[PDB]
Amino acid sequence: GQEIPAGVITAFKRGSSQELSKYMGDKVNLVFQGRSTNVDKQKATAAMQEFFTKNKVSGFNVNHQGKRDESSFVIGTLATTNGNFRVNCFLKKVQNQYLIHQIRIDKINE
Repeated sequence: GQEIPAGVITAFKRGSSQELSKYMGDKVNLVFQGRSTNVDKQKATAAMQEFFTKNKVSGFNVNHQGKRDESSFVIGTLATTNGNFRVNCFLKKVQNQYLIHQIRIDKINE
């Protein structure tokens, strides 16, 4: 739906940085193992492309989705060749669409 576009979920299922880029805000706070780097859309897309190449994705399960006013989130588990990662995406309404402004990715147990 509007708050969590199906395409965001499909992008993660496919390990597609190019699909994901469609839903990114002008700046995205990427958090890998707790280190935050707030970068522009192009650099965020490149960082996700590297992440998806290093850790080849076989699937993505959505665990939770939600909304609070003009903010939304989706939390899921990404299965990869190097194990599972929890993905936490935070979106906010910009004009008439919800765009990703933070992606936190943490390596988790199987």
